[PDB]
Amino acid sequence: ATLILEPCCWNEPVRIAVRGLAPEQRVTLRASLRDEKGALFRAHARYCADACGELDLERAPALGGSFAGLEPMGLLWALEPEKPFWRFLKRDVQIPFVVELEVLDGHDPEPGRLLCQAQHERHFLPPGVWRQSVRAGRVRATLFLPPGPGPFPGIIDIFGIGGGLLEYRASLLAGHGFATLALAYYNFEDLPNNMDNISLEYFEEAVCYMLQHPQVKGPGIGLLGISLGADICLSMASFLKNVSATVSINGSGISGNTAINYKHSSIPPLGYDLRRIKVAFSGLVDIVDIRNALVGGYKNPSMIPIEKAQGPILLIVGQDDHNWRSELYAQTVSERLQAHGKEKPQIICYPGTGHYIEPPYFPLCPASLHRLLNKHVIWGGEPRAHSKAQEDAWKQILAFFCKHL
Ligand SMILES: [Cl-]
Ligand SMILES: [Cl-]
Ligand code: NI
Repeated sequence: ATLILEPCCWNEPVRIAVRGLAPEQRVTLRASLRDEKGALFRAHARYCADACGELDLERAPALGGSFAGLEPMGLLWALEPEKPFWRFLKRDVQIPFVVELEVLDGHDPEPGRLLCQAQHERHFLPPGVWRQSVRAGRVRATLFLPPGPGPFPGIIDIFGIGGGLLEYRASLLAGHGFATLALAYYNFEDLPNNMDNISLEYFEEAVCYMLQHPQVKGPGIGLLGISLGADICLSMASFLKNVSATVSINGSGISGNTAINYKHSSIPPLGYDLRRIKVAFSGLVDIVDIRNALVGGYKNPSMIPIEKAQGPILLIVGQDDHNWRSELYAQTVSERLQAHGKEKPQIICYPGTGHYIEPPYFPLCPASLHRLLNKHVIWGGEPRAHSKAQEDAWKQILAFFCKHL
């Protein structure tokens, strides 16, 4: 009676299989993991073995559980924390998560007898990818190099509000042949402890660090940002030299809460108003409307002058984003480019998808503490639809950077 995992990194699909069951036996499968602070994540699903007493998750549908239907990776993407408002993250990329898998007898709520167990390590630092902390000038970052002679096409990776240095996107990208820089800009070592001003000179220095590194191919670098990071990536593309291609995931394309400055140019903030928060029946807060109206549309003074960018731009949007109206913004950015005689950016819009489009099989966190506001907010997204968005967006990003870098 045995559990098989064929043929490995968190974002890679795997085939889960069970041999040695009774013919057409009713079983529950359960998956579990403790994250880096000891918080528990779990998921389960009910199945029936076939006539040979075999179960194959790529062919047999879940009849119920944390999800239902033909979902081979569901036991991983549907994982939910015990503790509410707790988000699935990876802070130490060099240590894997261990997933405990278990096959239990029956479909009963009170779990049946243990038929088998298996522990599989899921990785965030792919095979032979080398990691190095970067302290160069004021730049605080981490560099990931693929294995091989090199040099490699280079990408800089920028998160939104939250601060610190999260590496997990850059480490996984490094597994596809890109040198990648995870870049911190506040709330990390000696960097400022806040976000009162975005000064682009800091990010220019990170570009310069990358383009001068012996293992970074060039002539330009790729930029990948989410949220405020996406906006910073669009600003960098608009103002700096040697940016070859830019991907924005749920960016806004405007200076929002804080001015964007570079040398003798400043983009004024549009501002927000907290009276525009909406409290759901549940008590959750929805901030999607707090920002001031983008009057004039693409002519609005708060617009990042993205017509200045020399390279191509890809905009990725969660249609169910509750942090802000990423879909509306992406169109306006498109309208801005077209009006100054540039090519339409590529826009990919994902239905049922929220603000936080993570790498593949990262479980959705529907709501958590918003750090500025000190209240629990919804982020948007439905688990199944969000999960397919995260799988597809990864491939779109790889294809885009492959082509342009
Ligand atoms: Cl489902
Ligand atoms: Cl922000
Ligand atoms: Ni409600």
